[PDB]
Amino acid sequence: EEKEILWNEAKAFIAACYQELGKAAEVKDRLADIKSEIDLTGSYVHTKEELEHGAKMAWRNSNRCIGRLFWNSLNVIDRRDVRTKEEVRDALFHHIETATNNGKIRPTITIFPPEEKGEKQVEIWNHQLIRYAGYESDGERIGDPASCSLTAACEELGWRGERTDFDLLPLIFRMKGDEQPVWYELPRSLVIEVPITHPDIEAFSDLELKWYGVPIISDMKLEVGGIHYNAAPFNGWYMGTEIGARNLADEKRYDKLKKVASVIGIAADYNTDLWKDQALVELNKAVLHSYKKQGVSIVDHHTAASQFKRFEEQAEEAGRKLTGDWTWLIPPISPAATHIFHRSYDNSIVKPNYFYQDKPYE
Amino acid sequence: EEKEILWNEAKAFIAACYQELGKAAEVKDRLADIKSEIDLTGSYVHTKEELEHGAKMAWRNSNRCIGRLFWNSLNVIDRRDVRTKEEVRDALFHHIETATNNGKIRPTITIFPPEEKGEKQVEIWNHQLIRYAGYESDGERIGDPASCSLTAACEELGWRGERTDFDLLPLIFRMKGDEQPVWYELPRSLVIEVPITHPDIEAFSDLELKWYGVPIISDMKLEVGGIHYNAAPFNGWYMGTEIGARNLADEKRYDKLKKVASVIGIAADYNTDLWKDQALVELNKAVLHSYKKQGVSIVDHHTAASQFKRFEEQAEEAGRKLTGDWTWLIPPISPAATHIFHRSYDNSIVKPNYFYQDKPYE
Ligand code: HEM
Ligand code: HEM
Ligand SMILES: CN(C)Cc1ccc(OCc2ccc3ccc(N)nc3c2)cc1
Ligand SMILES: CN(C)Cc1ccc(OCc2ccc3ccc(N)nc3c2)cc1
Ligand SMILES: CN(C)Cc1ccc(OCc2ccc3ccc(N)nc3c2)cc1
Ligand SMILES: CN(C)Cc1ccc(OCc2ccc3ccc(N)nc3c2)cc1
Ligand SMILES: [Cl-]
Ligand SMILES: [Cl-]
Repeated sequence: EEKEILWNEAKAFIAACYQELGKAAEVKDRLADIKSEIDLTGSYVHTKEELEHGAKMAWRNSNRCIGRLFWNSLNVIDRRDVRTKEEVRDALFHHIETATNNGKIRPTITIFPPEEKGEKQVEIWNHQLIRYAGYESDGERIGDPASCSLTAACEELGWRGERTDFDLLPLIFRMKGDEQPVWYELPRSLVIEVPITHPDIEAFSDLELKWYGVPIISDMKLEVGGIHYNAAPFNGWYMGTEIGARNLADEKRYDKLKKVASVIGIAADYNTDLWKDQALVELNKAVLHSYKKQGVSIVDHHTAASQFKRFEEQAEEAGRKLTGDWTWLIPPISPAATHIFHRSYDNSIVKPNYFYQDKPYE
Repeated sequence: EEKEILWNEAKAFIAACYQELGKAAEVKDRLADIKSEIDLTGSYVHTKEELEHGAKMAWRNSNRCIGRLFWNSLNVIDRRDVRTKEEVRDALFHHIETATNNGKIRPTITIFPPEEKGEKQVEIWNHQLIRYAGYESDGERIGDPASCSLTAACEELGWRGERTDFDLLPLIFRMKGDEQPVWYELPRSLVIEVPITHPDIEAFSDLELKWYGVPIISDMKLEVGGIHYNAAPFNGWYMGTEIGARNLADEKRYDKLKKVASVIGIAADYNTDLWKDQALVELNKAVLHSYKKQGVSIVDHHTAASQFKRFEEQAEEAGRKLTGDWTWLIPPISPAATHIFHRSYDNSIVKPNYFYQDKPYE
């Protein structure tokens, strides 16, 4: 039953993986070994090669990601060996350091031991490893509203934030067998942040905006050949609109457009003036400029879509079906200036892939 | 068989229409009459009230339209009585005059005789009643590329364009029984155009851009209670991004962004400068300003989305299911600054509705 689903997923994954790796003759024997391993044990263990290629295929199959051209250069760190909360903490710290790479960001995934019988070995509570706290109480809003529930959960466990708009949340995760997660403050030497300034409007720094360098998404499940890696944080580099059109602009996030409009010297009074649009463009210019000036990797949405076009072409050339989610692939600014807007995409789900999972708080 | 489909569509339409009109008691007798009419004749004829309410319901059910708040104020002109090409031409001329309304645009639909047995009585070739010609030959591109095939078809029939970038196509339509369509030049007194200028950048007029006042879509089919009105042109007023983000900006349309960038004084050299985005915002500001200054109705995408929010609320309050196509409802600039971007919509098709139909040329 469980063995059944597993073996089926396994046969399909190994066949495809080994084919792509030019190891097609090795499949029969590898499947034999896996078959006996499942019978005796209830599951099977991926070789380092399978796990590496599987994580890369999962990125390649992520319909919502515009950054997939670079799927084959993912840096895969195998941490299936950790057993203690100090090892997990140090692996997470290491991921941050090695992914950051002094600003020349390396797309990286660190893979922790998989669920055994749907039992998690490690359960990471963070949405991203580096993220700002948010607070709301009696009229007063501080920080990132999207972090309010995790922030409140951390404070239940004895963490206390300084209540700036940019407090770094601690790493917070739970080990199998523990009733409660543990938390660890991030060493500030590990976390690059970028102050937001504008290439020609000097007043822009009056907003005192900043953002962190590396988005390291840490609450998705990697599924490969029927094995469920629920703890497997990964990162790329940012596309500037994630920061400038969404994290800093959304009304339910930092909500900065009215403030941007004021410092760039335009009125925010009439919809027909398109002041929100103009503010969005200047904010997004500032974000790109600031990351580039600091030597931290970032891509703008035009260049990203041009890369995605080459991914579509590479898929066709490899004879691989392309899958995509148009509603996530279009950028939130000037979407019709990208080729993505003017075509359609098949939203089928192909495995290996990354998946949402239930949050352990709220 | 044909009578079958028709009667079914009829029962459903009359029931819903009469319910909305508070005429629910009248349904049984009206359906009786329709039943006998279908038997004897092969179809049935809508009352003026049914046709009016049906056209309004079709707009209300148009998933891709952000302008639906105003569905109930559609001005319905019943031209089921025309029989000659001179009557059709004059009805089309009248629609333009009455919809334009000296710039205070009235959403209007003119309804011509329906298909009888899938046989069209009138077949309009224009995509819109007012639209610019386009030409391409030996490297040279003039006018609106989206009009190249209709333009070439018109010139086959002895029309000749002046080959400016803004030649008005003639009305072109075919009457049942004629092998060929006829064409008629538009009287220039009927067609309002708006020169595009910028509220603060004086050089913008050097681009010599203009657009026409009223989008009058004339190649869709209105289907109401199983009756197929294949000729039923309608108009609203423009949302500024249709002109500024698409007709004048798309690379396969007028392709003006590099030219806009030059006149607003920014370089068009680096993607990270977001010059296309900045040019798009200034072009779209200019379009709104120019229409407002000339006294021609137009709506900006923020105000339009705010109106659409009130449509969603009115639907809920009326106990009507809302349907929508997210990919067409989001505006092509700053989509994430509208509420539309942050929700999903059910793309089910409900009738009455407007439908694509095959073009009679190409
Ligand atoms: C290298 C630079 C990368 C860029 C610039 C990039 C860009 C993006 C963007 C802009 C999104 C949409 C985010 C949103 O709208 O919330 C996204 C989604 C995604 N990316 Fe990438 N990405 C990159 C690398 C990666 C890597 C390394 C992985 C995994 C190995 C990954 C997996 C995904 C997934 C799973 C999603 C969808 C998440 C969801 O469903 O919520 N990306 N990417
Ligand atoms: C009153 C002002 C109106 C505004 C501002 C408006 C706005 C728009 C916009 C922006 C589009 C998308 C166009 C595109 O992306 O190509 C659209 C689609 C549409 N509108 Fe409206 N509209 C209005 C009135 C009307 C009226 C009066 C009707 C019919 C009675 C109508 C029927 C539709 C239909 C059928 C579509 C989709 C066409 C397709 O599938 O290609 N609209 N509308
Ligand atoms: C838990 N869900 C309700 C929210 C959720 C939202 C975005 C998520 O990831 C977005 C995402 C994922 C990977 C990325 C890689 C690089 C990049 N620049 N952005 C990226 C953005 C994951 C979960
Ligand atoms: C597989 N293709 C041949 C079919 C196909 C291509 C693009 C498609 O749409 C792209 C698209 C998406 C959103 C739009 C919103 C407005 C608009 N005027 N066109 C829009 C066009 C649809 C189908
Ligand atoms: C024949 N199809 C391939 C293309 C096609 C594209 C847009 C069409 O209508 C778009 C449309 C329809 C009604 C409108 C009413 C008002 C407005 N501002 N734009 C509007 C825009 C109809 C057909
Ligand atoms: C019926 N609702 C409760 C479910 C529902 C609401 C909004 C949904 O998505 C809106 C939406 C569309 C496109 C997006 C692109 C990127 C992004 N980060 N979020 C995006 C969010 C999806 C489901
Ligand atoms: Cl983010
Ligand atoms: Cl148009």
